Amino acid sequence: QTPDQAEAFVAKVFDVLDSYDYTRFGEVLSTDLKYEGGLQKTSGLDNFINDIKASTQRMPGLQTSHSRYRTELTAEGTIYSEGHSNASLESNPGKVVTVPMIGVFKLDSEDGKIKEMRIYKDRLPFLALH
Amino acid sequence: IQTPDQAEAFVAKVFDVLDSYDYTRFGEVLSTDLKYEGGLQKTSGLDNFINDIKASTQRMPGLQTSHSRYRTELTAEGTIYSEGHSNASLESNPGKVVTVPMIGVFKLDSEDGKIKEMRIYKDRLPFLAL
Repeated sequence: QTPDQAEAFVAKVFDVLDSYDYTRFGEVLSTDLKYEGGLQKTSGLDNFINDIKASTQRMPGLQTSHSRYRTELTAEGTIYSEGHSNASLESNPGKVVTVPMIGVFKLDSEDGKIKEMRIYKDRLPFLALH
Repeated sequence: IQTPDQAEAFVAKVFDVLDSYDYTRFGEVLSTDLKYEGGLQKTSGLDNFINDIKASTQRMPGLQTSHSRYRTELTAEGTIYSEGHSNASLESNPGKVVTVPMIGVFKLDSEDGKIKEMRIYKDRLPFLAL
């Protein structure tokens, strides 16, 4: 239950997400994950997984990375991790779109996985890839 | 000035002044050295912030904006994390509102209790419908 422990966890979480190893999502994400990314909402890990699978077809050769810069853990056990979201196409690497982003995470009592994940970034700039 | 409901109440007042575009009254709740960050927009000092919103009113004349809070949290460090919704509408076509989730990260000044750091995360893509 420390702010540095939280950032460390967030890093690992994005490492699995950015790797697109869909089988390892269950590891760090709850089965009933309430995800919210702008006007995208998903209940359950299964629907979340299919929504990212959808995104890999929409932009094939999509490469994404996240970098933390400021994390904070609250009394309620809510992680607020400000960072940066990066995206690029295998076709044209070294054209990278980068936007500030914040993750709001709430953990599950028993397993220590993420039951609530809300990601706020401006998605407009990533249009330079489509 | 240190309970979660007191914070939300302050955030509400702040957005009330911003959404009113009474640029003279910004100094009231915003520090003179405000570091603002909204996606790819950054501004240092309240003066540059004010000119950046003035700029936006010319870019979209008849723009009407409102914000609604839904979940605020105050941390040990005195950082306000206020999750809410950002609404925009055109005088041209009233009754037609675009709404997106948004989060404010506010850090207050020790002495006056004004905002020295304001970082706003929302997806700007949906506002293209205007």
